[PDB]
Amino acid sequence: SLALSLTADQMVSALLDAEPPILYSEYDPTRPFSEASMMGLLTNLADRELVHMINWAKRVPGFVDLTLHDQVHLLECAWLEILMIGLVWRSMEHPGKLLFAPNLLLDRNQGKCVEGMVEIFDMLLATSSRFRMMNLQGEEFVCLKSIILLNSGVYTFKSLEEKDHIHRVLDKITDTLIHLMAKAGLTLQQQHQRLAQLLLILSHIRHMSNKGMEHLYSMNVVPLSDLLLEMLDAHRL
Amino acid sequence: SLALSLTADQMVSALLDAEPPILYSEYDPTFSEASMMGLLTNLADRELVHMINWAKRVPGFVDLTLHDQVHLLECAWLEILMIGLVWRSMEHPGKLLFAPNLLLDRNQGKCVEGMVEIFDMLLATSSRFRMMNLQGEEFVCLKSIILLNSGVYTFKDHIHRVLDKITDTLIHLMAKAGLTLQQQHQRLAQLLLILSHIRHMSNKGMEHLYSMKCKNVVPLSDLLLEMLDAHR
Amino acid sequence: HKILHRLLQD
Amino acid sequence: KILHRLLQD
Ligand SMILES: Oc1ccc(C(=C2CCC[C@@H](c3ccccc3)C2)c2ccc(O)cc2)cc1
Ligand SMILES: Oc1ccc(C(=C2CCC[C@@H](c3ccccc3)C2)c2ccc(O)cc2)cc1
Repeated sequence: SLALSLTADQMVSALLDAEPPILYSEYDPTRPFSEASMMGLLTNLADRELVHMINWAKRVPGFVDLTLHDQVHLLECAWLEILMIGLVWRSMEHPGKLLFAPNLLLDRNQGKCVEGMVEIFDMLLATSSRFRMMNLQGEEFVCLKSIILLNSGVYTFKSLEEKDHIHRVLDKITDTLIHLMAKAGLTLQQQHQRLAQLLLILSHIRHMSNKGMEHLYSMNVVPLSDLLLEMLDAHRL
Repeated sequence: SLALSLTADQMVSALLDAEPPILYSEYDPTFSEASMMGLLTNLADRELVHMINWAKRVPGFVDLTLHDQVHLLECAWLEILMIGLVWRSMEHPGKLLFAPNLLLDRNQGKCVEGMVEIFDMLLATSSRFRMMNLQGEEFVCLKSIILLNSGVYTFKDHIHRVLDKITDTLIHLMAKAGLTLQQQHQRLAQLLLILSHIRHMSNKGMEHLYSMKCKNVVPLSDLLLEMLDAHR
Repeated sequence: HKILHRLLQD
Repeated sequence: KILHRLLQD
């Protein structure tokens, strides 16, 4: 399947080259906030990111080998997790601030316009500060983000038995993360510890996603693009 | 903190020794929405009492302030119940062993709104554990990790030291099992990724377990109710 | 024809 | 809260 024949270095470069672009917001700073406008910007930003994420998912090793029903499920499961880890990643060098876009940098203060957002904001900030303390690398980040895509929805899927295929790709990415840490001059003890620390973060990105999702399908404050509605409704049942 | 001073074997034995007992459900071998939740909420409330005292025996947990102990337990209690349920359901494929006298399949549990979905995810988790041949020494490490990790960034430096310690313990266990270096970090990763799904089950479970409609189906204990409200 | 399905299908 | 009491004894 080629994805299994990939070396660690080949895995890294493939994930890096497949990275989506950073999109700009439709934010005019001369006109202050309404709950609707804020959600307007965020929903309008996420929906375009979704289009890129889908094409990004195609370039993730081993992802095309899956049936398209399985591809649909994995993305339906993980889309907010991936949006959030991306958000957290580009917000690393901006303490106390979330970099939704190069022109949209917000603190938790204006995170209070929307009800229930400040809770999610704080968690995103904590995660970002965690990535900052760990000196998380781009190569490590694209591995993690790739791990979220295939892992988040495996146990929510009749002799399919290519959940095994997903699992071996996951193992290969694990090998990749270890390879990277070995190159950074980390001892075996340090490698296993850092590996663990990184994967435990995923538990909290899952938590943030679910808490966020729960607030997202509560609405009517700004209407949602038909794709962002379908991704959202995939969780509402 | 003494927990950091512990050896890998010392950590393992301390965790095994602190293991809560498998409780029984209220007997009478007679299932509606009220009856099912009745038995489940009764069992959960009794398990919580044992969990709290179990947590006090997790190396490093005592060193935290009373406030921080509360926070971690409030955050992780349903995760810990679930990984426990998944653990003891391992040798019963296709069934959840809530209690030795309460073993359920997926068909029973559509009595309850939203329970079937969570049920299937639990069975999937249990099937994953069994196919990985999860050991007891590994399970106690994972459950302790849940306790310390799940609420740690809702706050930590000390907790992360302990988390690293348990990671050292997990690796130590795998090296003793005869696993190669590659097989070690592969298995380490595979196990930790399950935590993400356990979090997911807890979150989706909580969403149903609070909400007024589910609160009203059967009177809940003050303790169980306070643990629920912590997520609301 | 979920929008997601079509976009993945291209 | 009750959890406060149960953690001390
Ligand atoms: O790259 C992005 C990542 C996340 C978000 C976003 C977040 C991030 C922080 C705020 C979160 C929130 C918002 C309102 C209530 C509760 C939580 C959602 C969001 C907002 C609206 C949507 O329809 C979908 C995603 C956008 C881009
Ligand atoms: O060891 C246990 C593990 C889980 C449960 C339990 C589960 C069992 C699995 C399905 C869960 C559910 C129930 C209804 C709707 C959605 C999900 C509840 C439950 C029920 C009520 C509570 O207040 C707290 C925990 C008890 C003991």
